Amino acid sequence: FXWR
Amino acid sequence: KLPPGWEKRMSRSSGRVYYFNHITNASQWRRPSGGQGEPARVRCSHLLVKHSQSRRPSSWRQEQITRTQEEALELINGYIQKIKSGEEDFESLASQFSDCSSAKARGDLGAFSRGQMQKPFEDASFALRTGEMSGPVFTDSGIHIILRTE
Repeated sequence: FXWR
Repeated sequence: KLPPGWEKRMSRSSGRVYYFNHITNASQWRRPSGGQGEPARVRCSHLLVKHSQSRRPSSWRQEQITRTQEEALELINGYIQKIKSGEEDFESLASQFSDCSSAKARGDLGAFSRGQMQKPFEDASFALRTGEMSGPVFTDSGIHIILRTE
C-alpha cells in the first residue's frame, strides 16, 4: 500500500 | 545547471564528491547531466520495507512486522547496494522482499498521475527520469525504493  | 532536485555534495566521513537528489534521496558518483517541467504521468515499480510504526504493520511476507524504522532503513540501504553492485536485480528483490502486494507484479504499480500516491512517494516518482532509481523514500507505509520504468 500506498495511494494517497 | 543540474536537473530538478540534484546538488553536488561531499562526504563528511570521507571527502569525496558525489551527487545527491533531495527529492528522491538518490546518491551517485556520476554527474546527473552532461522549461520542460515534470512528465504528466509516470509508471513506477517499488520495493517497500515496512516497520513497526507503518500504518499497517503487516504484509504477505509476515502478518506482524516488528522491525524498527532503523532496521528497515538498514535493509533498504542493503538492497540499494546490491542493486548498484549488480549482484541483485530490482525486480527480483521486489518480488522476494517487498512488503507490498505489488511484489506479485515484480513491484510494478502501473502508471499514475499527481494526487494519486502518497505525497513523498509522488514527489520522488515524478522527479526520477526514466530508468532512474530513488534512494530511501519515507511514507506512512514504510520505506520505499522506487524505479521509474516509463
